[PDB]
Amino acid sequence: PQYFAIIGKKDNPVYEIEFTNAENPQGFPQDLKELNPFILHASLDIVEDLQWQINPTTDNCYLGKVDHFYGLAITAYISYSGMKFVMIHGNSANSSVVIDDNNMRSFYQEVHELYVKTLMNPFYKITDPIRSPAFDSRVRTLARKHL
Amino acid sequence: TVGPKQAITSEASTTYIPSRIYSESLLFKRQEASLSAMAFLFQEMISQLHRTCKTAGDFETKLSDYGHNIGIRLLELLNFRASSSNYITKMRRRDLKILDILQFIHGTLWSYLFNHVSDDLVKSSERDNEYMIVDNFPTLTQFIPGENVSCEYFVCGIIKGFLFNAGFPCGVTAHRMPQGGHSQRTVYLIQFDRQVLDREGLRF
Amino acid sequence: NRSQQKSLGRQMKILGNFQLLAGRYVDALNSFVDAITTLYKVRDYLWLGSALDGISICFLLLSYNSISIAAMQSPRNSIMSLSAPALNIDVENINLPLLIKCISDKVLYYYDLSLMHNSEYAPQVVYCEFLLKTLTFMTSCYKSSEFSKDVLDNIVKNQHRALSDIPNSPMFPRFEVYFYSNKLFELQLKEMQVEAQIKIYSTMAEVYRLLGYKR
Repeated sequence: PQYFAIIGKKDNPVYEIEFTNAENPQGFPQDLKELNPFILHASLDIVEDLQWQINPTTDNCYLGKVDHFYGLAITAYISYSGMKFVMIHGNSANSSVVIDDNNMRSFYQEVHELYVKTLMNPFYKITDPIRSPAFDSRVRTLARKHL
Repeated sequence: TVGPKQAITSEASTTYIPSRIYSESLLFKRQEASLSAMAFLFQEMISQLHRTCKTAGDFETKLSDYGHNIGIRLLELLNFRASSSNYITKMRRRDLKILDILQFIHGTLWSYLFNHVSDDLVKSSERDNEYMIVDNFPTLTQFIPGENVSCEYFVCGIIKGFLFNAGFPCGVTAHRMPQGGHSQRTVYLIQFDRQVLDREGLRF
Repeated sequence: NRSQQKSLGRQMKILGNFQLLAGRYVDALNSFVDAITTLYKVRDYLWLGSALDGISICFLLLSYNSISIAAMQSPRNSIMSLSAPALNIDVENINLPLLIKCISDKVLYYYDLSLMHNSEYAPQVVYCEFLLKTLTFMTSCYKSSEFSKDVLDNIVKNQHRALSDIPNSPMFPRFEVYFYSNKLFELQLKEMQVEAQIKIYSTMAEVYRLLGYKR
């Protein structure tokens, strides 16, 4: 299971979704209610640290797994307007994420495309939650096809 | 009813495909319109703001907010279309110095808003954090008498809206320096703050 | 056997190191008393602590296991405690470099980073000797693990190393590597005394506030 979020510049979320494998019909045992918002706000610190630097620990829009913490692989992405696309990776065992950078980088690219399609609405201003079910339908089909 | 400010939903991956409702191509088709129609909408903008405002200053800030609401849109659209959709792309530089986002403006923004590239772009010798962006002929506002400068703030309202949302907060004012054969030349100067500069003071 | 007498001499050497390091406390300002089991001079107990540290390091290297790296930590502790006052212990530094290059690999020549390299090497001895008999003393005979002092090892490392980073543009210690050395800090950690947990999370709050890592 994976918790996905898009966070504003003034530390607020515009999108949040949690999606799991169907074998575990309930997902993230006891971490979901308490741990997963807090470790994401913790990772916002180090994503804010690496946004301004030149040579990382190329092209600065994607970046790798940013930390590893209670066996959870936390993967980020930084848009052009400053939005941050932090999405974590859970499993009962340890998880490999770097092998999916052929696929998950593309996933971040077309969800960036979806966010640009959201932003081009003149009615939708920033610091608003993305209250659209069509956006949910596209991001869960992209979650299915980029598993 | 998907994302409120109240909770997060949990739904399984690899389930059924849901319905298809709305979609659109992000890449631009090449569309053209007359200069007269956009000039008419521009003077109607300035006429309504002349009608519903008292003095010059808050009129200028309201016009700059009008430009801001194009600029914060326009940043991600131009960078995403300069990176290249469903077609395989990647991700531009996402530039983070001061001296190359102004290069990005003078190259791509003015050649996107207008047919022509922006003319000159120089620094200030007398002081740092002051940058000159200059054209020779403003095609937004060529239809007003030249002694008023406040109607020229809309386009620099774009530029502040291009800059503050990109991570470099700043402030812009515009003046008219009648140099050479061009009677209207329209310098826009960009005043940054100290808190960005020492940031790139920290980065060697 | 020679192992039992060598282990007893190593225990007496560690006790001599801890006592002679504890002998040079409160700077010996006007300590001209009878001085039972002490020297109580200007720099005598620091030098005797250095000699006992060299003998303890030699005995622990000869006995090549949690007690081995305690003298390696105590040599840097003696060097730092003497360096709070005036100190010129380059001969003891050369003896520590020789013993640490014989056993471990030093590969460092920086001012006040050799102590951090020695502590990072000193964690590895307890890390290797973790898979052993769990109880070896009697004061922890009904304990659970040696994690209860394994956390005190790297917290006194973080306390002695995070103050080296003053805020400035040339920083001797980068924020990223000590943040990622605090990354693998979070072990099992659930059941422990509550005073230990409030103090150890107060130290993590202290180093994060001084680092600026606010969230």
